[PDB]
Amino acid sequence: DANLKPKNIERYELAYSNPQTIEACYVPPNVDELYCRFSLRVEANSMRPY
Amino acid sequence: LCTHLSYSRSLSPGKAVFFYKTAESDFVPLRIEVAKIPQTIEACYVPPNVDELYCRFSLRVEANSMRPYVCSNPDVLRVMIGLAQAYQRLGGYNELARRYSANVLRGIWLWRNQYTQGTKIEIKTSLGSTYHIPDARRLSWSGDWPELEQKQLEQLTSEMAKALSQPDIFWFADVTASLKTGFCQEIFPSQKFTESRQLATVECSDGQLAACINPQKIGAALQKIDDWWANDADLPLRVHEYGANHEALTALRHPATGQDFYHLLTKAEQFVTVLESSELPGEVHYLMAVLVKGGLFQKG
Amino acid sequence: AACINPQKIGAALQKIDDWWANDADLPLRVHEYGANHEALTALRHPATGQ
Amino acid sequence: NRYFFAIRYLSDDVDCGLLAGRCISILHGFRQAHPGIQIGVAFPEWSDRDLGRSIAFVSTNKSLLERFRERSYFQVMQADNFFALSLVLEVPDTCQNVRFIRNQNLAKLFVGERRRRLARAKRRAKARGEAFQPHMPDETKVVGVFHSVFMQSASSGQSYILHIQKHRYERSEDSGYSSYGLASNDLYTGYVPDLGAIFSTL
RNA sequence: CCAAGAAAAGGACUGGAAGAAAUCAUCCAAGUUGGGGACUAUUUUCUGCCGUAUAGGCAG
Repeated sequence: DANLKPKNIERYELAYSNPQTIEACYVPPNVDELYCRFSLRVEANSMRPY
Repeated sequence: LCTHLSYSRSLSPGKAVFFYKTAESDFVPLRIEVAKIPQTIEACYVPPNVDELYCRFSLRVEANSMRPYVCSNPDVLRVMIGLAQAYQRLGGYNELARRYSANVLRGIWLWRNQYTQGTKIEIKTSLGSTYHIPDARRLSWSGDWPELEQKQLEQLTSEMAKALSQPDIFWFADVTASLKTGFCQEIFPSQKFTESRQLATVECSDGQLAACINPQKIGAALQKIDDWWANDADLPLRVHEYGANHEALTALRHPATGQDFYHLLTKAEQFVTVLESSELPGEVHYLMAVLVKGGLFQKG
Repeated sequence: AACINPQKIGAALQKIDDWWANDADLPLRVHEYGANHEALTALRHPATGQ
Repeated sequence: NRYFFAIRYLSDDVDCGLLAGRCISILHGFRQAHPGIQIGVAFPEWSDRDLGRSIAFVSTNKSLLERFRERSYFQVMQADNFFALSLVLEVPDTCQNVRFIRNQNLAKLFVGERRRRLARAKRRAKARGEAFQPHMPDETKVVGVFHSVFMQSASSGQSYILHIQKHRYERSEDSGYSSYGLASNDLYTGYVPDLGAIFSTL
């Protein structure tokens, strides 16, 4: 509590876990390489105010 | 202190998968059988005629504790930078590397599956080294290791000491162990957490399932190297800001003692001063270990 | 399938600005006020005239 | 043509699986003293979620059932206010029957059973002289609902579990009960009335 | 021992006829959610037999 009083919590009460639900992503076994792709367009559009 | 302060993790595994070899193909997964009885029962054991089981995982190590991921205070930042370097140049990374390295070679990341007729561990790295522990069943936390084994601990310690302390080195290790097994020995993979029980598996690229151990379950085993409290080494704790001990349901560095991370975090100005006069005390070893297992250190 | 968002790719490509304080350091994402997220601050605060 | 009596557990913290096992053990011991008898076990408080806090016994010979009721264990448990006992009375003629068959096939769901089965199969092949070449089944099975009762071995160093299922009755043949008063899937036919009725008596 | 005390509003009905809201009309410009993690615990399912047999039935 505001780095002042440490809270009343009994010793055993912090040995408990905190469960959570998460999403995650891993490369599956035996894949040799991963690919990533995207496209890019460029326009000469700074010459004049929209 | 300050409002925003974060570190990211400097050491991490991917997951572990169990498999065996045949004369026809090199990777055949160990599978799990389920009966719907929903409310199910299930089992997993090495099948007849397979003499040994393999377990494999990968590890990356990164020199990422030298600098705060985020810091909102220029004075907090100046100090944390000075401290990491004040420590690095006196050594001490060797000590941390020695402790981490010892755990990989010992094999405790196998948890409940250590009880074999003989376990062999082999390690390869991205710098071209190979290490070989012919039998992992005899190496203690405390004690002198037998010859030729003590030596590989030193060599591995050196590669990792660098991986932890100098940037732009891309260091990977590939750890495979072999379990020589019993007639139809039961295997203990990670369990599923639910709101009867279920076991965890992964999918193969061909659609088969396999038994596995979760990433953080491998990780929890590796980082268990905290024995700096109460001048009584016993066995080490998993590094935790409060010194939690799950087996006894207690906490060794309870805030009431002044021995936790947060009290210690505020004395950095004093530690740097000492390091300059330098011997490294338990208080700075603890702090460095926590910075390596980075997380949120905020709302000061 | 897993992806990376358009503007997340974009923020990386346009990370080009080391023209402040006559000391290049690392470049910032172009921003009218010179925002710096990592340090939670701003390098071209209106108070500077920059 | 049928008589019964019932026992209920008074304590709210009673463990049904542990305690039920003792009543069966007594029945067995009695069966050993007088081999030519037939007494069936029923669970009038059976549920899909639990086993229930009560047990009943059913038979055809009034005078014999009285002798069973007089067994010292039951008398002690009543005296200390653990058990509520009923008297022996006639079974109502307006009810339906159930089997209470036990299923040993469920043993095969556990690793210990598979290990034993294969060890014997390997050894058994030596007589044939062929190489040991076992062949495993597929990954999915479907089973019905069952409850467990905790059991001690007879004059040995072991303990194990009984797995009980409840089947509805269909009438044929002639009867017999197993040593535990339970029914078997085959060649052990018997039944008990499902006396979930008139349970307000305890 | 209440501005005291007592009180039957009842009967009967038939609001119907007609009808045309239409014409047009432009929402546009840029924009980074993000850093950490043990579901296994003081738990019950162990030992034999029939059988070509991880089929299918039985004794503890």
